Amino acid sequence: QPFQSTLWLLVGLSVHVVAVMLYLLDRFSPFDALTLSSAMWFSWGVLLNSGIGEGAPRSFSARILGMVWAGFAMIIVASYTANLAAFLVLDRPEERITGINDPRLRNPSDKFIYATVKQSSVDIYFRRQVELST
Amino acid sequence: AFLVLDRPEERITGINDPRLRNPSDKFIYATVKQSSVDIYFRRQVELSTMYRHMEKHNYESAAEAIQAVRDNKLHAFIWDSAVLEFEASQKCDLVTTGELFFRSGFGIGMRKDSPWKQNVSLSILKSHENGFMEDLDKTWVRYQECDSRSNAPATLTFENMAGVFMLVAGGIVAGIFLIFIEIAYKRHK
Amino acid sequence: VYVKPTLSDGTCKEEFTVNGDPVKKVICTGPNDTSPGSPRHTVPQCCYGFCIDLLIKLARTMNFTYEVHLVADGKFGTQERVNNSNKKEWNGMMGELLSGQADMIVAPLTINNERAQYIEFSKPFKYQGLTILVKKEIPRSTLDSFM
Amino acid sequence: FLEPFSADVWVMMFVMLLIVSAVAVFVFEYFSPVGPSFTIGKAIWLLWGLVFNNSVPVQNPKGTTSKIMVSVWAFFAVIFLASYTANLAAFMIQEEYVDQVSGLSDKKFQRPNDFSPPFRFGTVPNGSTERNIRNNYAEMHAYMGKFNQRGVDDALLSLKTGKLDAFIYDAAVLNYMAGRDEGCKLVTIGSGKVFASTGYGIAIQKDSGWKRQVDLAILQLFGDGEMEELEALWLTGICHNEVMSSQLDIDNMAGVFYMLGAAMALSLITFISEHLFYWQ
Amino acid sequence: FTIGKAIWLLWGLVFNNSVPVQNPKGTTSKIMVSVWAFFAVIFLASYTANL
Ligand SMILES: CCCCCCCC/C=C\CCCCCCCC(=O)O[C@@H](COC(=O)CCCCCCCCCCCCCCC)COP(=O)([O-])OCC[N+](C)(C)C
Ligand SMILES: CCCCCCCC/C=C\CCCCCCCC(=O)O[C@@H](COC(=O)CCCCCCCCCCCCCCC)COP(=O)([O-])OCC[N+](C)(C)C
Ligand SMILES: CC(=O)[C@H]1CC[C@H]2[C@@H]3CC=C4C[C@@H](OS(=O)(=O)O)CC[C@]4(C)[C@H]3CC[C@]12C
Ligand SMILES: CC(=O)[C@H]1CC[C@H]2[C@@H]3CC=C4C[C@@H](OS(=O)(=O)O)CC[C@]4(C)[C@H]3CC[C@]12C
Repeated sequence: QPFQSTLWLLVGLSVHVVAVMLYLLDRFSPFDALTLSSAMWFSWGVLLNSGIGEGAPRSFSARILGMVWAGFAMIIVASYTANLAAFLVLDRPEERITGINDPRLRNPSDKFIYATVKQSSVDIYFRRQVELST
Repeated sequence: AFLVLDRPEERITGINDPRLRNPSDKFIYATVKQSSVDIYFRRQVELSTMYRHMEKHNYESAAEAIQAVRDNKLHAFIWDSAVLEFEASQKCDLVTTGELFFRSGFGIGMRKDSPWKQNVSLSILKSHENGFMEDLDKTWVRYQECDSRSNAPATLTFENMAGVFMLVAGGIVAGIFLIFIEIAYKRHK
Repeated sequence: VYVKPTLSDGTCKEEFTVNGDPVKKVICTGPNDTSPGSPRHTVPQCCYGFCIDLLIKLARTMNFTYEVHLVADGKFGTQERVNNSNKKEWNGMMGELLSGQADMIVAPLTINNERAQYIEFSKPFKYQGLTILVKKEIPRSTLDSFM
Repeated sequence: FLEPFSADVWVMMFVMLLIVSAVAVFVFEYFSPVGPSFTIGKAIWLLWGLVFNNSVPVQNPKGTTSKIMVSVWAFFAVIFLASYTANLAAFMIQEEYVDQVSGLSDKKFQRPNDFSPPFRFGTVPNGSTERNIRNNYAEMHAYMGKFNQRGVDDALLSLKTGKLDAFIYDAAVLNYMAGRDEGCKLVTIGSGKVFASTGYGIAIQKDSGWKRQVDLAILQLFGDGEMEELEALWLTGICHNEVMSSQLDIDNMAGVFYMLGAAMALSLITFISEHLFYWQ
Repeated sequence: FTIGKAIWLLWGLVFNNSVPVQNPKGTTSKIMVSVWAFFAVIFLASYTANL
């Protein structure tokens, strides 16, 4: 719920772009080395915060991505709880309050129903009131 | 929970608020002496309690009262909307808050005889339908170039966050003595 | 109604709007900067704004000239007792119409019942009302420390 | 995600990394015994990982005083992340909404033909609004003839069906309709933008002596506040009084993806730059 | 890799992974642990959010 279905795709699609790019930056750098398989374990393990993956980038250019990817992965996790808390804080239903002075249902409609008992004091009160005619 | 509920009240809001209904010393509200606002509060029946508060705080002109709020010696200036909304647009230190009351507009006043009475009001009405007052509204009143308000979610500045930073700087200083101890402990035993 | 001091030569300082149109100004003859009681002098000034721009349009469409002068009292107008003279009279802008020192009031005068009994008002040129002016609340956390 | 933690905090913490790492590497590790070489780069990668939700593989120090310094830093990393999501949660809880249309000054009303798909709008004729449109904007008046409605009620529903997206009428009536609309969907533009501002009024016979007394009688009600209760009683609104939980989409989260994209650019720049180093 | 080392490893994940753990070597075992790490991220995120 906190993320749109397409935002999950972009988050899951960037793990592979970083992982592939970490592989191509470690090798090809003049400077063990980060293999393609192990670069996929680094990118996922940083995101999912699991200890899986004993390898880390070795080159200067690759470690910059690993440092930003680590920061990107924290913001995504932080913004999930921050959005979840926002959803959980203010998914509060509203119930009728403030008596008859409430203007939200001062105008009648069929969704809600008012009722009293026929031929009582309440009927006389509303019938004898000027503003309480609707 | 602390940051969500860190709100500095809500606002002073309109006359319906009970803070203005009772005269308290900490809350000061005033208008300009000898104006239409004074007559309105004087002629009102239920606001006789607020009028006495104003009578001992009223200002000589609206220029001073607006400046007084900027100096935090005042907190509520009850004046015409058109003037006060101009200050909010021009000054970002004053925010207009409240709901309109005593909705009577501005007119060109002449004496009873007034050979210009009929022609003046027609040219006012005609200019309203000609967009002439809309043009004068833009060039003199509607300037904007300043925001109105926000939900006040204050960001955490350095002074708020300096507690941890001063702790880490202590860890380096306290680590200066620990490196001496660590060497000595190996030398001792 | 913006009031600004006249130039050294006695003319109105020429300022242009952002769009390039010129600001129309008229020469006011209001009182001194502070008060005319002890410094009994009415220095001329330059006046411009929404009311004056509307006034200039009124003159063109009704073919009349004018002599704009500020209010000696500096007050809009109320009925006052004044036990010294034991008489009810208006003070300032409202008191200058009836005394004959002014033929018109081109200013933010609200239409009141008390005012409308003596003087007459045109149709409103500015529909408005009464509000409150309060200071903007600069957000600032009360978090003293992390503890 | 940039809203909490003013940039003075972020920049200062970066300074703390370099001070802490240099002290740990060049003071707390060289001088301590038991010192798999721990370099300045391995220290930066370690402290940085701690701040950002420790998840990377790291190489810890060996000295007891470097571990204490690192464990002190890990406490700062706990508070730093705790107060980031906490302040981020406050921002998302306290949020507002904005509008789309500008007003009548837009060229959509003036020129509906040589523009976007035809903005359909119209008004009930035989009134004062039609006169202003006819006299001021003759081009708009002819274009509004096809969309002329027969009543307020007919035009109010046509907005909901998608037939019309702009209705032109009196403010004191239109703002009352949007005040009592069920479901809170029809919202004015400009939050009360009123053009050709005028008023109501009792049309009395010309040169009648009742006008003077009726005018003061009206101004009596203004003076003693009878028009404030009449407005509250008769002109009240349901949605005139007034935060919602909206998902995060690419639009709301494109800022974090631009930073990741820029890090790709910075890494590629250092790739060629470090190549130029060893090649030379 | 026994049942005791697995319980200690997954328990650490749901509880803000901070304990020394022994990871498995198989690819499928790593995939399951990485799947469980995702559950541990959502579990803790929805705990503090509701708290
Ligand atoms: C913050 C903590 C760390 C974050 C970690 C993040 C990790 C993220 C990693 C990978 C995630 C990859 C995609 C997941 C979400 C896809 C949603 C989706 O496409 O919805 C679609 C519908 O939507 C629905 O009907 C509702 C949502 C469906 C969710 C599907 C679950 C299984 C996804 C796979 C399970 C895992 C498979 C293996 C993964 C390697 C919307 O798109 P569409 O399909 O165009 O809609 C039209 C449908 N049509 C095309 C048929 C007409
Ligand atoms: C019908 C399905 C029902 C069940 C679906 C259950 C859900 C998905 C479950 C399982 C799917 C697992 C994905 C991989 C599958 C391909 C197999 C493979 O070879 O993978 C490879 C790549 O894969 C990885 O490296 C993945 C590691 C993380 C797994 C996904 C965790 C996110 C959970 C969901 C988060 C998104 C949720 C968003 C909303 C839903 C293995 O890695 P390698 O490096 O190539 O290995 C080399 C071998 N070596 C190690 C010996 C060298
Ligand atoms: C891993 C990284 O490299 C990321 C992770 C979190 C990021 C920071 C998030 C928030 C801000 C505040 C913003 O302030 S502003 O006034 O310019 O809006 C300026 C940018 C700054 C300091 C980011 C810098 C880059 C990061 C450190
Ligand atoms: C080392 C890096 O690679 C980082 C360090 C600081 C980062 C920047 C921080 C803030 C912003 C503002 C944001 O604005 S937005 O309106 O597009 O959301 C766009 C992205 C941008 C320019 C980041 C780009 C990446 C960085 C340069």
